[PDB]
Amino acid sequence: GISYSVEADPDTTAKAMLRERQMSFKHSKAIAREIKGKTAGEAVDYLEAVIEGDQPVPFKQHNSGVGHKSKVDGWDAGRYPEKASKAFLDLLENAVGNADHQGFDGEAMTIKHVAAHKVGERKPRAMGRASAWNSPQVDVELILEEP
Amino acid sequence: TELQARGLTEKTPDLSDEDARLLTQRHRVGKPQFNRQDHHKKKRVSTSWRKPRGQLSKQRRGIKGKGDTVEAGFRSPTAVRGKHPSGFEEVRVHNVDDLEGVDGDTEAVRIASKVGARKRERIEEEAEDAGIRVLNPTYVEV
Amino acid sequence: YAGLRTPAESFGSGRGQAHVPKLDGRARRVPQAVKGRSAHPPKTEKDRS
Amino acid sequence: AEFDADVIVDARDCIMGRVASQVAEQALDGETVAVVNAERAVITGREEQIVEKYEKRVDIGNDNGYFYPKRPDGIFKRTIRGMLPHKKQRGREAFESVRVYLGNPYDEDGEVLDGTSLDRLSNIKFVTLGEISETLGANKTW
RNA sequence: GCGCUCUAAUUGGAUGGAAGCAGGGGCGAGAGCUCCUGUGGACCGAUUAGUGACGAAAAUCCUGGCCAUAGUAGCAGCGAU
RNA sequence: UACCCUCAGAAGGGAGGCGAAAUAGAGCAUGAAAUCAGUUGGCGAUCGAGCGACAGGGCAUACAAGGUCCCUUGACGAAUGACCGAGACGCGAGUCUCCAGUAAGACUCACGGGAAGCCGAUGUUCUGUCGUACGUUUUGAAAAACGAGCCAGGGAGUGUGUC
Ligand SMILES: [Cl-]
Ligand SMILES: [Cl-]
Ligand SMILES: [Cl-]
Ligand SMILES: [Cl-]
Ligand SMILES: [Cl-]
Ligand SMILES: [Cl-]
Ligand SMILES: [Cl-]
Ligand SMILES: [Cl-]
Ligand SMILES: [Mg+2]
Ligand SMILES: [Mg+2]
Ligand SMILES: [Mg+2]
Ligand SMILES: [Mg+2]
Ligand SMILES: [Mg+2]
Ligand SMILES: [Mg+2]
Ligand SMILES: [Mg+2]
Ligand SMILES: [Mg+2]
Ligand SMILES: [Mg+2]
Ligand SMILES: [Mg+2]
Ligand SMILES: [Mg+2]
Ligand code: NA
Ligand code: NA
Ligand code: NA
Ligand code: NA
Ligand code: NA
Ligand code: NA
Ligand code: NA
Ligand code: NA
Ligand code: NA
Ligand code: NA
Ligand code: NA
Ligand code: NA
Ligand code: NA
Ligand code: NA
Repeated sequence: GISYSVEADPDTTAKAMLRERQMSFKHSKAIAREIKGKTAGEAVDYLEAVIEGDQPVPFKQHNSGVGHKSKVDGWDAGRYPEKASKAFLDLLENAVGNADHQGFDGEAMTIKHVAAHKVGERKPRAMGRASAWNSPQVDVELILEEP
Repeated sequence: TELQARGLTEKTPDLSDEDARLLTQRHRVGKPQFNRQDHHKKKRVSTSWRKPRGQLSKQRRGIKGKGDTVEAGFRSPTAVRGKHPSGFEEVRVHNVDDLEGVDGDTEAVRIASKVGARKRERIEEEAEDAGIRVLNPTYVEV
Repeated sequence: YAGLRTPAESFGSGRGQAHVPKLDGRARRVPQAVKGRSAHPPKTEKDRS
Repeated sequence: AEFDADVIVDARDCIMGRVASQVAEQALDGETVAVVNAERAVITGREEQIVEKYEKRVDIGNDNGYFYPKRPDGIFKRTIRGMLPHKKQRGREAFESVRVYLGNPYDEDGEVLDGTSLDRLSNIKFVTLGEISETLGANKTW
């Protein structure tokens, strides 16, 4: 798995990671790209609205065949990745959880860094069968920073 | 307070006017990269030089613009060939013993990288006392 | 017989594959194949005196 | 409007080609040039044929395109573009700093370059850009 | 003439940090040689004389890994909607 | 890898503990390339395609392992080599003699003055010149002849006998 690619300062920053999540890696790149710079709280409201379908996530790189969404600004194509989104909410719930347990204002913290990384190969178990297709396996780092 | 290299890092050799003109020539003219043909087109192909053998090779045929082919007319002047840019002739040094016979005006010294900090210190100083310069000196705080 | 212990055979032309002897889908015997014989190896019959 | 023309050339009764050749030369030296009275510029030869050459250039084309000007405004400018490397940076710059105008939109009269004037007294076989354009089907606005 | 493996003789380096790797400096027309910083954490050379399963961009080459293809095709068609 | 927080949770994550080292944390020594995410430098939504070589500009650069470089003047100065002016020809473009092998002339150096992203070098990009891969087949290959998606590793004159 990954390790934090960026360097933070414990006194003014929180951390959070997701490991081997089986979900579209392409959707993650988008979401990350999309929620970076936002506030932990703004991100949550955003992601939930996406899971809803009221807000579309701009697909700028992996957009072949994707139909245009009117709510996308400066761009045209986008979708509502609810699986990948539900997983980012977990990363956030965790990042904001660690936040407060350190006397921080999680919801108001800034997403200084968030990035997805394809990790591949789940790895069979003892008493367990094998991986069917090649579902992508994602890792994702998140660094919350005081405003 | 600041870092300062040990030794005579400013020392310069003394070269006969001719050798100085010649050294100056080499530095002026220089030479072509002489990299392998098309190395920049295919990653698997390394930059290292191999004579172009293709019967139709544009380089092998000397098409202008396809790179200079390695040939003797490209050699450096006898006098300065191998000389460090400073003008010094180098001597590969592994231990204090190796410092014997080295002329501090004619040659500078390069301590094999494999030599450790302990054995370096010995060499570095003894070398200076012999009037020899060390091209790769230890940088200490003074 | 290192590398030669196999009945591997090349399918020949027709499937867009180099004519390389294969068995169970893996290439074998020939020198350029991983696990294939060694073209010009060391020899016992050589006089090293 | 408003073109800080460094030079203003009057095309009236002047050989289009020859003018265009000099305007190109100067523009390639910065010389911001403006050409005046292109409607009155002239090209020698037998009218009937001249027209054909131009009429053909209008028919020529397809999906990709071949935009050929019918106004004397354009005719002249394209003629000039033809004498410059308008695809290269410096070429597009020179061309860009050259404009043809119908009549004269300036105050100062235009100047006539050397060897570009046709002597109407000793020349009966020639044509006016305007006449060509009127033929090409252009809308006379001059 | 350059480079690789291992043997020998002669002679050196390394936990005060070897080999390898990444980035960078110098030399050689060049094969290549060498140095600096980081990594690494235990081995590594030089000269001479030898040894050889000794040098790859190619063979619809072999084996493994990976990218684009693509968040695309398929997950509808069947008298059992 | 105890304890604590989070989580539906023996998951995972945060905090933390061990050790010289956890980027030695379980298919765990080192950890290349292809390649992926994030990001820094250069380019960039009016413009042209063997992707470069050699020249020369922009912009960018911690130290180290390179230390040069710019301008004034002056010295030296191969081949080449004048302007102006004086006289003399040519219908004319222009030429001849003289001034003169003079002034000039690449490289190199000396004095004085200057540069520290500053010189080299490196990354990217701009301009000029040249330029339709590579290998093979072929009289002729950029070929609408044949081979390869990319990278790493593997991959082809060897032994005996005799001459
Ligand atoms: Cl993917
Ligand atoms: Cl030689
Ligand atoms: Cl058209
Ligand atoms: Cl052009
Ligand atoms: Cl006439
Ligand atoms: Cl040689
Ligand atoms: Cl010289
Ligand atoms: Cl041979
Ligand atoms: Mg579609
Ligand atoms: Mg390459
Ligand atoms: Mg084998
Ligand atoms: Mg010896
Ligand atoms: Mg070959
Ligand atoms: Mg393959
Ligand atoms: Mg498609
Ligand atoms: Mg029914
Ligand atoms: Mg490891
Ligand atoms: Mg034929
Ligand atoms: Mg190999
Ligand atoms: Na895209
Ligand atoms: Na919009
Ligand atoms: Na829009
Ligand atoms: Na067998
Ligand atoms: Na194949
Ligand atoms: Na034997
Ligand atoms: Na004409
Ligand atoms: Na037309
Ligand atoms: Na540059
Ligand atoms: Na062939
Ligand atoms: Na070819
Ligand atoms: Na062809
Ligand atoms: Na494939
Ligand atoms: Na071999």
